[PDB]
Amino acid sequence: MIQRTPKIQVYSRHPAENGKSNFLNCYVSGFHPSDIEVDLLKNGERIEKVEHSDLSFSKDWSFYLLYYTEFTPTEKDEYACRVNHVTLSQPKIVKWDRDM
Amino acid sequence: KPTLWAEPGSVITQGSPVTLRCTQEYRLYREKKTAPWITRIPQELVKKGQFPIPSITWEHAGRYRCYYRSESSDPLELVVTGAYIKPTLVTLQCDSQVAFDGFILCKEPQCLNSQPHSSRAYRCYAYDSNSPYEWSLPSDL
Amino acid sequence: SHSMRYFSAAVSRPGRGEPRFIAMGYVDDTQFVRFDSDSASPRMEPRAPWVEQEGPEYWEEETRNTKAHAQTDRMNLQTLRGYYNQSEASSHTLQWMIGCDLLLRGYEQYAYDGKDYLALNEDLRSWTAADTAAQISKRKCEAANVAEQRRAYLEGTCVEWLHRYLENGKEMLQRADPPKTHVTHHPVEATLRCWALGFYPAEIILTWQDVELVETRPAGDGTFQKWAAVVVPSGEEQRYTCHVQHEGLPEPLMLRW
Amino acid sequence: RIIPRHLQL
Repeated sequence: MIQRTPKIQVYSRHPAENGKSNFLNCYVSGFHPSDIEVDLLKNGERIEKVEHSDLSFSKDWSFYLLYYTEFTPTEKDEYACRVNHVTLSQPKIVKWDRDM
Repeated sequence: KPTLWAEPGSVITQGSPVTLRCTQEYRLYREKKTAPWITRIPQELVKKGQFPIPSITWEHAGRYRCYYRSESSDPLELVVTGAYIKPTLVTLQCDSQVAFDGFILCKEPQCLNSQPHSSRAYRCYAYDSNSPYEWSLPSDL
Repeated sequence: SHSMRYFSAAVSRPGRGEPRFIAMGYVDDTQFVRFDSDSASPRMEPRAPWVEQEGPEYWEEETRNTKAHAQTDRMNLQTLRGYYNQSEASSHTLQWMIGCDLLLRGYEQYAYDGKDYLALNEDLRSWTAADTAAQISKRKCEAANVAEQRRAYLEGTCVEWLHRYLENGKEMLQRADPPKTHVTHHPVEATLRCWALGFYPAEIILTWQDVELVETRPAGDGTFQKWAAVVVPSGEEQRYTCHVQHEGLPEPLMLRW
Repeated sequence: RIIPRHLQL
C-alpha cells in the first residue's frame, strides 16, 4: 500500500535560554498511516509527563502531530525526540539543537 | 595530499561501527553540515589518523574530507543503510512500500543511482532526495 | 478568503477491536469541534471558545449525526476491503474531507490507504473515481443522485453556518499575527539561517536551488514557525537576502545579515 | 455544522 515516512522537528516554543522555563516540541508530520509512537527523552531517559496535539492531517492525506512537555534548558542536559513507525526499521532519535 | 577511506567500507548499516582513515596532525571535516562528533575523538586517535564512529546513525551521514596545511583529500560519500523497511527486487524491478523519490541498484559495493517513473525502478535501496545518505534497508538479494 | 472544513479518519485495527473513527471541523486553520470514538463518551465536543455557547440541540444533533458517520465509515472499511480483495488482518485507513470556500468552490473527497479514492468535482454535479474500485462507488453515487444532497449542504448550510461562525469568533478567526524575523550566522564557508516566528496563519513564503527549507511547524501556542538556511562562502554573506511574504504584514520585508 | 449523512462507498 502507500505509506510515508514521518518527518521530525525538535525545537523550543520560545528562543532557548538556559535556566528559563520553556516548552520542548517534537513535531512529527507527513506520515501515513496514523499509527505512530513518539517519546521525548532527557539524557536518554524517557520523560513521562508529555502532551500531544489532536491527530490531524494535510490535504496530502498525510498525518501530523505535535508532542510537547514543559522543560528548562540546561547547558549539559541533552534532550531528544524518539519516533517509531511502520516505515522505520528501528526507532529514529533526533537530538535537540537550539540553533534549529 | 592524503587519502581518505572508510574502514570497513563507506556503506554501513545503522547501529554498526565504522572508522575513517587518513606524519601527524590530521584534520577531518564534513562538507556542508559540520560534524561535532569529531571534536570528541581523543587526539591520540587523531594522530594515528583514526576517526571512528562507535555506532553509526544518520547524524554521521554526509561527505567527509581530510587534510593535515595540505590539500583536502578526495571526498568520501558516507552512507547509512537500514533506516527504512526493505523493498522487493532481465529487467530488475525495485518496488518500495514507503513513498520514496530515489532508488539505488547495487552490484554485489558498486552501486548505481536512478529515479522512478510513483515509487519503482544485486540488491536495491530506496531513499529521499533531500537526504541522499540515509537509505532504506537493502532489498532481498 | 475564508473556508470551513470537516475531516474524518477511520482506522481499522484487527485484534485490537473496533475501528477507530475521529472527525473534526475547521474554519480556516482553526479547529472548533472534535469527535473521537476512543473517548469514554464518544460525542462531538468544542475545541474553540466561540461555539461552546451553542444550545444543547446543536450538540445533540452534531453528536447524533457524527455517530452515524462513524458507523458508516466502519461499514465502508469492510466494503472497500472487498473491492480491493484485502486480508482481514491488515489495517486500513479511510479519510474524508469536505469544505466550502468564500461560495466560490465546494469539495468532498475520500482517500483510502493514503491514495485518492473518490472526489466530488468542482461543479458539485459529478464525481471522479481514482481506480476501478472507486468507479463502483461512483456509479452507486450517480444512480443515487446523492450529489444534490451534497451540493445543497455546500451551497446552503456550509456557507450559512460559516458566516455565523466567522462572526461569533471574530477576534480569533479574522486576526493575523505578523512574523517576528531575524537572520542567524553559522560558520562551517558558513550557513545563513532565516527565521520567521510567532506568525498566523500558517501560510507563508520564505525565499533566499540549494536552500534548505523545513516544513512550517506549530509553535504550540497557536502561532507557527519556519526557517530557511543557505551555505555561503565567507565574506559572500552580504550578497544574500531573505524574502518573507506573509498575510499579516502589509508588504513583504527583505532581510540581510 | 456537519453534513448529517456519510456516503456509502
